[PDB]
Amino acid sequence: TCPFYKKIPGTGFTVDAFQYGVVEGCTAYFLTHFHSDHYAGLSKHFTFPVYCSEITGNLLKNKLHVQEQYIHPLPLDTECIVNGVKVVLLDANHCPGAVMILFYLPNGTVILHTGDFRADPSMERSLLADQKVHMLYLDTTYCSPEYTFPSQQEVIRFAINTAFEAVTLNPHALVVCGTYSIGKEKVFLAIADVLGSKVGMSQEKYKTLQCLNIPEINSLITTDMCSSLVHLLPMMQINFKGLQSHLKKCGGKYNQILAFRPTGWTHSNKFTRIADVIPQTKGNISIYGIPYSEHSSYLEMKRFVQWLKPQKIIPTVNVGTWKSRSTMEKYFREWKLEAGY
Ligand code: NI
Repeated sequence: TCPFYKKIPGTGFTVDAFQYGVVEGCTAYFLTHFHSDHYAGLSKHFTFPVYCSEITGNLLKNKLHVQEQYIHPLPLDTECIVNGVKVVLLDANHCPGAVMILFYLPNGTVILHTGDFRADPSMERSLLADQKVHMLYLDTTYCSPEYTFPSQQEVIRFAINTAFEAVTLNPHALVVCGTYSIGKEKVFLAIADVLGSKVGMSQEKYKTLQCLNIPEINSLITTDMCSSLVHLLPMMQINFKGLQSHLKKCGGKYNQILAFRPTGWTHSNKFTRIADVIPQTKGNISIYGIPYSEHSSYLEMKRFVQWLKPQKIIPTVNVGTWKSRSTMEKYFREWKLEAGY
């Protein structure tokens, strides 16, 4: 049974609700982005209308085989009528194709569902500037002040400088980057660009990247591993055993690996600066964990909500424990008393 925080009141709509069977009353199923916890349940046998971005709809058709007649892609930043209700899709600053959804209810209530997002001051000049929001369905993944991490630009500067130094010292070093979902493509694209290389990968991952409308992608990626000195591997293989095994496969072309694991937050964030980050090393293998986040830090989240001034907040993450729920409710009240709404 579908939980209440996935239902939009006064509509026939649900958000990220595909694992509950046929939801009673639902006339349109929205999908905010192509991450498995959100699309869980979708397959080629799905026969209800799915509303989403163009990029999400490319992935639904090619990766999950959803039939075309049930995929309804909407352009961003554009007022659209769905089953009698005005909606707008906004860029969520998450992974490729990820959206927030503005719903203009027939009774005058306005609802924002963030999906998964990384709040940014640029959102204060989107179509959100133009009217009041009564209810906010909020990605609360990092809703606690211990969750700090650097800008995406600082993290990419660290990765590029680390990779270019290592490979210039040793032209026989291979760079490997972990992945297990879409998102975070800047990590491996920025490193391959500084090295003058395409990124090499499996046929399955190439297929996925080909759905993402990235400009000039054919110039940046390949399935020919031998021609590439940046390789992508499943995140589960980013360990000393998995990397040793991969180096064996490269036919004595390389004699060193430098590997990156883009994580979200880790408690090494509470002490160490990005500048001071060091790898784990065994022999000719070194592994860097880099804090590249596609979710809001605590401070970014607080700024967004204090700007928007919603009348009611419904969290969509960390909702399963009483302790998490009570923590989140306390911070919402602080924010509201501090700003005066
Ligand atoms: Ni996500």
